[PDB]
Amino acid sequence: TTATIRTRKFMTNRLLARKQMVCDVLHPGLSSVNKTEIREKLAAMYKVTPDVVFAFGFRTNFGGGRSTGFALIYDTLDFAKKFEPKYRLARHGLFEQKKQTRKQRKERRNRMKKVRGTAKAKIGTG
Amino acid sequence: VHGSLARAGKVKGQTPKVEKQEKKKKKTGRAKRRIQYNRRFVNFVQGFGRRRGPNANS
Amino acid sequence: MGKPRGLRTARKHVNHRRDQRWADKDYKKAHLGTRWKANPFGGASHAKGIVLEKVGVEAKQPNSAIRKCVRVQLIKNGKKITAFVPRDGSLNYIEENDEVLVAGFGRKGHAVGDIPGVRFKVVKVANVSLLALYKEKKERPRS
Amino acid sequence: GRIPSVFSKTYVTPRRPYEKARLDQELKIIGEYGLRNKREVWRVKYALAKIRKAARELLTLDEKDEKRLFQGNALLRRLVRIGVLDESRMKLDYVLGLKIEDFLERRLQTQVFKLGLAKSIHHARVLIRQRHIRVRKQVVNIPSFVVRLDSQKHIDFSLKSPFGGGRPGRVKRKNLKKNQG
Amino acid sequence: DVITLEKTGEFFRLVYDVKGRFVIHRISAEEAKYKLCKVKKTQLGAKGVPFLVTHDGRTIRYPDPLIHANDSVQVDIASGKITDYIK
RNA sequence: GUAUCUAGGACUACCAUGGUUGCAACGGGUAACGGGGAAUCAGGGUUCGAUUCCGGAGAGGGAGCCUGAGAAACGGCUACCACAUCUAAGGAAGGCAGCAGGCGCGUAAAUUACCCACUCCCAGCUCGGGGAGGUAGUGACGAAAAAUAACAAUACAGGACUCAUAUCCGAGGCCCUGUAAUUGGAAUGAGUACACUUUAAAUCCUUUAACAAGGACCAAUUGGAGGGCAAGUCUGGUGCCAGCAGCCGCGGUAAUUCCAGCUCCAAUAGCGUAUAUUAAAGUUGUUGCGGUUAAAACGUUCGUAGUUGAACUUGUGCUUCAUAC
Repeated sequence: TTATIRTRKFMTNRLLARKQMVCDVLHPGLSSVNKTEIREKLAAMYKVTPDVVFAFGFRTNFGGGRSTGFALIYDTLDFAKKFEPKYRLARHGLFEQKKQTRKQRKERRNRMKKVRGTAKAKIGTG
Repeated sequence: VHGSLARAGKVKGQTPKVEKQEKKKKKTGRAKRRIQYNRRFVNFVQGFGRRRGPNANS
Repeated sequence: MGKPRGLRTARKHVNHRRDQRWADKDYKKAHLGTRWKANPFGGASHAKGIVLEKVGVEAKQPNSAIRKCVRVQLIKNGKKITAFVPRDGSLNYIEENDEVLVAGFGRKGHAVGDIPGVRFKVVKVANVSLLALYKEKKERPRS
Repeated sequence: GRIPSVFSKTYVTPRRPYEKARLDQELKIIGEYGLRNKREVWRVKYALAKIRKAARELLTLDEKDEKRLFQGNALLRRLVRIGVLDESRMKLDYVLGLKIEDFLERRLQTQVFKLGLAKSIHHARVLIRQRHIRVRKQVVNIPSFVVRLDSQKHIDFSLKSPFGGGRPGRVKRKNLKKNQG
Repeated sequence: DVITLEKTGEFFRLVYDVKGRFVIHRISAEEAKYKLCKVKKTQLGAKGVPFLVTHDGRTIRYPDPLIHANDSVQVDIASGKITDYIK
């Protein structure tokens, strides 16, 4: 139903090479709308093409067809890949990183302590 | 003093425990309490017959 | 009439106040910590006790009734209490050597009404409550 | 932790409970204003006790004492926002004279009544509760609102639920589907 | 204290709101060169013999001899020099 | 003088005879850490505080010590005493009043979950570690907001209005309020459930398709009905028995108190009850009690502490100016 995302609260912040935004999203007689579609629409407003339009905010408000969000739009992909905060890249993931799930590693690290120095020895035990 | 306890729950066993019958599930709060204010106030425009009774049989 | 109503008499009121509050019955109980010392509850709201015996307590005049109390020994103190079994039939629900909750009768100690020396209530047998059991809403756990 | 929970019991049930005259007034107040049970009445009655008490404290102070001026005028404005207060009342002196009823009226449980899509106090209430009222753009579960003036005009049918005409019945769809077989 | 966010250039001094809060206060890039330092203490003995210490813990050696405790000094910042004092 | 980071009887020699006390010292008790605070109020108070902060203290009880800017450390060491552990029997190693968990104690209090993403800390650090903290799970201490139905109409009901007739009395009939399981389509999702949103990743909320209302469904309670205290001089059973009753009292055969039913009341997502506290309680009296007889003048006086204490001692005015009438 035409949507029309028009975005409040602009900040030109060149210290993280990013226009950091609030997104006010209309879909006023339906609701919702996928982040991927939000990037696509927003991309062709600032000319920065969609896989940089890093938008994490969001609450579908009260009873209809508004979501107030935040978008972050990063000038170069190179700067995007540097400030990251890593997990944000991974959601839209060309970046997929390693579940541990962490308490397995802790048990191994405790085993590593016990025996004098070596430490490669008990990588192998682990 | 030491009368006994021999007679314990003779009445609970000799009362036939009259059927639970019902007569209508009375509604939830908003509905029911408004249902009662017909009973108390409007129905109950009260004839001035020197007081009456919610709990009068005959 | 009495009170030292002078400008710098100031100590004397406190001293005399403490001399007068000595007689204050509620403050005696509080300061002397009588709950913990003498009263079978250690100011503790409830006590679990073990049922010794069922007692057929004959009422004070002008009431001739057998009013059905229970001897209870608290787990903390081994202290012997007589507690009343309130609401209907109830000794049949008590059963000797069951674990029973002893609660008081809301009377700042003082024996009930016409019921000799029964400062206490029973609220539960075998962790269910008496109250539930009479109405029939609940059924007694086995043993 | 942090420090969280600042409580305040909104929530005093009356000093003597079983006084006939009082009972009838509460009972009537539930009829005229279809509040579930008397605790909903006691929320407002206790709300009044806070408001009346706050007023009285500030009245004893002399106007132009700053402390009276800042707080008194502000509380007054807030009650004017709620629609409780008419300009002739906008002095703390008239705030003493305040009744239970004024507060209850501002609930939407009494406002959809006025504005014919309920035609009754009773019908207005239930609709809000299950989630049928919009305050402008927003579908609002909570019947107890005590609605501020300028949102009174924005009281409407929710737009994608089936009056505002999407989904019809779903009774209509059931009944349409019966004749379809 | 002058906080300079060189890219893009805002130039700040941290100064106080009447509400006893810090403010975001944008200063000229030439105002950003200096700062005003209230002097805590002037003592004699450490190199090369008198020294002045500011409330921002900066010790400025050989102070003008008329600078007495609770005075302010303009500090050049690029070099740690006193280049004004208000009695 | 010595010690120490420092004054210092902290310690030691010598030398004096002091220091503390009815303004309650010294001692004993304390569910006694302290404060910031909390509860309850007409105010005044009374009570509370173990706990979300701040400071201090301790880490089984005690003592001693190294390192290091800093620990007389315990998720450091060394020792003893008490506890607990393994062992191939020679020995060695330990501190859940840390997080979970278990046992025991008791009236009494949760998961052997996940994460450093947030919050921030530490480290050599952009990066690691973090039961610090966040997250979920449990949670009617407690607080906060209410889904559980609504409208015509039909069946008869009331109260105005009219036609009447005017004790009586019938017919039309309305904003309504209803006692009906009669009807009829409507309303809105709590729940459920794609999807999206949430989130570190899930959860619930906030969103929303597909679903869900004739209650027997989306199906509310807990105490009471003689009085206090609000509501049965009801009906069956019981008959001073059983049992009820915070109190006064009920029950000895119209039981309006019992045990049910039915009817109803009062407070309903809460209510009952216990314990402690506070109001009431003026029954603690500083505010603000009583003392002839109700509970109350010491037998009486001297009398010290305590306590209290008369008048008189920069002060009135006169004039004028400004400034209210």
